[PDB]
Amino acid sequence: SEEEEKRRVRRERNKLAAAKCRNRRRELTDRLQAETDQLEEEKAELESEIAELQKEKERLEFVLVAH
Amino acid sequence: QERIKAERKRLRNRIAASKCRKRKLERISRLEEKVKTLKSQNTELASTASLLREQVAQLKQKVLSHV
DNA sequence: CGTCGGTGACTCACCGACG
DNA sequence: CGTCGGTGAGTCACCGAC
Ligand SMILES: [Cl-]
Ligand SMILES: [Cl-]
Ligand code: NA
Repeated sequence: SEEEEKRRVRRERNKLAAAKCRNRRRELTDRLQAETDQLEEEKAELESEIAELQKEKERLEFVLVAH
Repeated sequence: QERIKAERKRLRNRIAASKCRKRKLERISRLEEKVKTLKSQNTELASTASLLREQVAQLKQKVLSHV
């Protein structure tokens, strides 16, 4: 048939668009998950940097009041 | 008669597909929200650390101005 | 002002879990 | 052994873009 071919290729083009939709959503989820993991490592390292600095600051303040 | 046992399975799968699609979108929203707050939180921590780095330095200088 | 692709939702195929 | 639910994938109906 000839209408059966217009319907067949339409089903093919749409099958690919569905796969593109699903793949884009998966790549988006991967991207976000990779980003949160990285931002959580940065936050942890900053919280650790801040903790050492607060310690160093208080040691120096007490060294300074000892004349 | 046997068409009812098949309507009931399509319903059960209809419910499972819905629950499945929903969880996917919920995960994306959580991550997008988490990225947003982690970017904000890290900018606040990053400046906290810069300020501490300067306070420690000024303190190291004040210790040497007293031998 | 007519096709195009994108997308929500139903459905089926397939798989591992498991009573 | 056989049914279950989760999930990938094909399909339909519909819509906005252009
Ligand atoms: Cl199911
Ligand atoms: Cl088309
Ligand atoms: Na639904």
